[PDB]
Amino acid sequence: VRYDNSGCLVKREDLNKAEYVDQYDAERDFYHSLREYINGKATALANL
Amino acid sequence: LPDVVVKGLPDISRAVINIRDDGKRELLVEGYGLRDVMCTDGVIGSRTTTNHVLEVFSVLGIEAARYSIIREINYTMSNHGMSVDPRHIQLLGDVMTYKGEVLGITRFGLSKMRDSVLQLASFEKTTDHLFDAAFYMKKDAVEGVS
Amino acid sequence: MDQENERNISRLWRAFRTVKEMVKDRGYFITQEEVELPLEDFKAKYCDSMGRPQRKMMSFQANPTEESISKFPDMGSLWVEFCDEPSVGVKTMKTFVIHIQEKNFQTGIFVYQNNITPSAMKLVPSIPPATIETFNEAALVVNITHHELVPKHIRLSSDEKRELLKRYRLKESQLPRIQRADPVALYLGLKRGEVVKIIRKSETSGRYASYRICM
Amino acid sequence: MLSFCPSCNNMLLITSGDSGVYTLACRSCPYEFPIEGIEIYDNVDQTKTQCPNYDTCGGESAYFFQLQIRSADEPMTTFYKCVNCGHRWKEN
Amino acid sequence: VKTAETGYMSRRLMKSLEDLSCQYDNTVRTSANGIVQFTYGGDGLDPLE
Ligand SMILES: [Zn+2]
Repeated sequence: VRYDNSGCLVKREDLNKAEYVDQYDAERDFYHSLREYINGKATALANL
Repeated sequence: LPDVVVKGLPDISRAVINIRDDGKRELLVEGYGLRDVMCTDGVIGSRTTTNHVLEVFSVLGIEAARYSIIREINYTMSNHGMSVDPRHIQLLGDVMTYKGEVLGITRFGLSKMRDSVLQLASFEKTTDHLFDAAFYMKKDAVEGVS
Repeated sequence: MDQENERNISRLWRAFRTVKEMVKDRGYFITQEEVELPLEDFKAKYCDSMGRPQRKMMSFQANPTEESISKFPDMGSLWVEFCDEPSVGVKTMKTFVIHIQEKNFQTGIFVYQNNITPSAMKLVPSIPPATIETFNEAALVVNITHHELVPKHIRLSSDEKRELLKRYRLKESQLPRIQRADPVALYLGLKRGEVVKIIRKSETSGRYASYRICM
Repeated sequence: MLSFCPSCNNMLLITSGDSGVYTLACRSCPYEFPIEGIEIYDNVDQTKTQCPNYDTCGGESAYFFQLQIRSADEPMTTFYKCVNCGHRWKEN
Repeated sequence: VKTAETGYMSRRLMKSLEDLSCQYDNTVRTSANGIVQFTYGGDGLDPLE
């Protein structure tokens, strides 16, 4: 999920901003790149 | 009389104007000056680089110095051969810097954090650490591996 | 000499830029127009018609705003004055202290000229509620935090502190520390036992953060 | 100055004479001096502006070149050159 | 000559970093239980595997 600062959730904005960090981004970026990799192969089927 | 400085600083041993990157140009300077030549008008000092990290600690300090020392270690060791990997380098520079001052690995600098007298008298020392710990009546603990 | 003098008025003007943007990130209230001016407006304001600049008239005053007085419950406006001659002594530092006396606030800050001597060091850290700060004109030209390697250093209140210790369940101190009188430390004016969150970027997983306290 | 006195042939050193006079003599032997002492050891681009250089000249034509100097916010410094004399000139 | 010099470098480098480990809190800590770093390499992945 998301944790903003100390003991508080953020809402629908700072997700892109990400000034709050809290790390764990190594786990997020892995799922991201893995998803877009399948997308790149999927959009390749489109042009084909 | 034909000695004393008319202009410039009392630092630089010599300088060079070299071709930077593909077609560009820039200069490299040999000296301890740093900030003063960065403060020197006519050049943008935003993006620069300097060796001998210890002195970089005297200007930028701490973090920026730790980022510089892991930058040089990786560089020179990525040329001659093989790979040391990015992981093992970052931990080496972190354990040195984390105290807030760059020091270590030398008998004069090896005593910073560790309060254990036996392991310090193990690596390098003989007489002093045994009598010094008796004088000040140290206690500490037996914790570490060695 | 017209040449070397215009070098110094550009220096001080850029030095005025440094001390300006510095007071902004502390939470104090200014605007983007305050820190940003060309050479034109600078020559009119603080420089006479004779062509020689001034010193004491550069002094100004600024306060905090909104969250700055919310996050940190104890704080307020300050009073900044400049120096006169490179030689430092009792002199105008007396009335400077006096200026702090009746006008209260928190920390009077003053920029040096050239040399510092133990005379002016007679009393640096005075008064019971607060203290002051010392800065050199030489050392201040461009900001260090904005330079190259130095990343964003985020100061936090006592709230976030105790919560951070409730995360990993840790005793106080014992964290990676940060020395004081350090050019970065004194820049933001950190006191004893103040945790500053540091966001650094190097390439492995890319962006990640770590916490460093201040001794 | 590395001089020498005849006869003995050792050296000559400056000695302060009484009441305003400066002299020199060889050490531990009679002699007198000085005479006067001396030693010695060892273009396409063009613009229109008024030329400050004046003999009879008062030249109209001039040269210029453009580059950014000092701070980024710091204005442009221009260099001027004259056709006739070929004098370099610098002002911001 | 290089053979004799090989032993000095690595050794003295060891005695500093000799005692270090990784707890179940994922934070790498020392023998004094001080935390030098919150996460290893900013990732936590081992280069061995
Ligand atoms: Zn003679």
